[PDB]
Amino acid sequence: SKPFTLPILTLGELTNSRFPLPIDVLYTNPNESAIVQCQNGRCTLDGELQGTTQLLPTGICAFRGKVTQQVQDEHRGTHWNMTVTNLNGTPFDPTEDVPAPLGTPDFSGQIYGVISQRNTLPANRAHEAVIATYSPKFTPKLGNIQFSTWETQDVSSGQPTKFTPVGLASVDANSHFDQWTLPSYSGALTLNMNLAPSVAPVFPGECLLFFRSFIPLKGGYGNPAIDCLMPQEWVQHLYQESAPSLSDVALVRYVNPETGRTLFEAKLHRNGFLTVARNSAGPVVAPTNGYFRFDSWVNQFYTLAPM
Amino acid sequence: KPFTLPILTLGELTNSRFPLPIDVLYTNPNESAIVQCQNGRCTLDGELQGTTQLLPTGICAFRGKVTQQVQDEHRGTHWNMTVTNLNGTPFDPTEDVPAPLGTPDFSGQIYGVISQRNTNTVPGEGNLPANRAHEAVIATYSPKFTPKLGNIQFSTWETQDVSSGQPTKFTPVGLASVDANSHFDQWTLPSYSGALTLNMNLAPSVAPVFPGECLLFFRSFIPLKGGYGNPAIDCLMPQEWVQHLYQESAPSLSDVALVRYVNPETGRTLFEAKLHRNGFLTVARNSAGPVVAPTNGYFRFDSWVNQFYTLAPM
Ligand SMILES: C[C@@H]1O[C@@H](O[C@H]2[C@H](O[C@H]3[C@H](O)[C@@H](O)[C@@H](O)O[C@@H]3CO)O[C@H](CO)[C@H](O)[C@@H]2O)[C@@H](O)[C@H](O)[C@@H]1O
Repeated sequence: SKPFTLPILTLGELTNSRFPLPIDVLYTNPNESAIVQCQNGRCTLDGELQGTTQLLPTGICAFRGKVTQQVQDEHRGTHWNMTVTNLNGTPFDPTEDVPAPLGTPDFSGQIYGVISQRNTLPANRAHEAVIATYSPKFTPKLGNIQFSTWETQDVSSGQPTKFTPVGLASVDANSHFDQWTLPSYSGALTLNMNLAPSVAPVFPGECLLFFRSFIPLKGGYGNPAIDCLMPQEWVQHLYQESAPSLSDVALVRYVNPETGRTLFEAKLHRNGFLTVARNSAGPVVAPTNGYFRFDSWVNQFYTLAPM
Repeated sequence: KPFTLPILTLGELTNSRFPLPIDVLYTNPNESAIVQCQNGRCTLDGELQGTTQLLPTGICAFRGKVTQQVQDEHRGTHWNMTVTNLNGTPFDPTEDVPAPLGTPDFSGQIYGVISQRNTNTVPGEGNLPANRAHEAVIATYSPKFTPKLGNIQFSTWETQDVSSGQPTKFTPVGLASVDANSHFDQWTLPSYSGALTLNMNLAPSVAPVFPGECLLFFRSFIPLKGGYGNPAIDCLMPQEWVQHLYQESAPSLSDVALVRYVNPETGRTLFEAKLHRNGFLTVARNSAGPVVAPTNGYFRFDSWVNQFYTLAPM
């Protein structure tokens, strides 16, 4: 049986699997009221990608496709309908057993980025753009979405189009940012399908442990963050290794390699998420050289040393 | 410890010199420039070189602080920003690196977004900081591009809404232009400490040694803000190879690893290549252009070979 391993990467060598951001801090929030069911950064410990998760760091919250036409919308700006393909350019098959094209954003909000086009030497253009994932026009599972520009005219129809995500447009009330609210991938009155399962601690005194990144803002007030269950490099590692899971729960230790000492231990669950025994919210303050190391397979009854 | 490569198709790889997916494998035997890029540089036993670092988000990115608006003759509004290491710690110019890790390694007008999140918070706004972001261009050929000195200059279309003394991030997106006046040349290094200074601590140049061999690149097409063109960025190894080699640190048993590009469906070898100790590929090919290969293809380590080994022609 191929031994289970995690990569040896400090926090400063990890990136977020739900938005293209470095990992800033480890983070807990025991009093979280929302169901945690993100769809990017989802991978079982034996290497099965789930939800909308794919391997490319450049694919996370990215889109590829073609503008069909300018469209009208209640949102501020100029609006454009875009058909979307798979990120590799092949047509998206809405009957595939996935919630949405892989890489599709997995949260409610106004995602800010840049739309660029290279015509079929070719002419080019790029503009700032916003994709409102809560919008009735956000229907990636049907093969098309809508973005808005401040630019009023220079977006070409029928030309290859890329969305590069950068951050959020706003986190004010009207912008509906909620990292745990899933988009309706096929539109408002339709049920999402093929979702990666929700995650939660089962043991008393335990809470989820997140890899947190702070996400840029185009304007307004706020310090928004995106929490992922595992960094993108862990997704990539687990997929490569495909090591069989010998129980439902791996014990892992966060180690200081300089001193060799364990800072804390955590449960790494089969479906691909961490829990710790902690009763507070906020960052985990840990030396920069720290990283998780697999210790042993345990079970759901194992009692974690309190953080 | 046995040497290995990850098992990743082209469609599962990203560029180590700009945040782009890999589009095609590519050769250009008649290239006249010295190939000495500084990102995507890693020896086969896992030593990062040049300005190479591990984060896909760090490639051609900057972290720092805007000091002030400044004057420049070129069109737009110009701003000076000090730069730190990507992790926020101060950049130490005496470090044995060409420039802060992640610094762009080519001449051009790099287009992206500058964003700011103020240090000070506002009581009337729930003790939250103010934010702004705008499109920006960094001319890496400019005398004001001095990342090794700890500061660079960027231009914006926005004329006023960039704040002094506030934490600033540059997220790269593509190039502003590739017209003659924009000086795009992927093999021309920036002058990291400014005009007329010698770059130091560089990853070495790479080149084939055997007759009939040429470099093999992982090619990505880079977006443009405007104008005509189809610019590409060629890297020696994808970022995932850098990350893998770094992790594994398998000792190199010769100067050259023989690798085979394989079709896993048929099990057949599509072609073979030399993977050199310093971290680059050569093939036996006498043409320039894309390598047309099945989508399911990837490189597999075969064996360490010696100075006399001859590659089968592609
Ligand atoms: C706090 C300031 O944000 C920007 O001010 C611009 C302003 O931003 C608003 C957003 O558009 C809106 O979604 C919400 O977040 O309120 C923000 C203001 O609090 O937008 C107007 C246009 O309507 C102007 O563009 C303002 O410049 C930023 O530009 C400022 O530097 C401040 O950080």
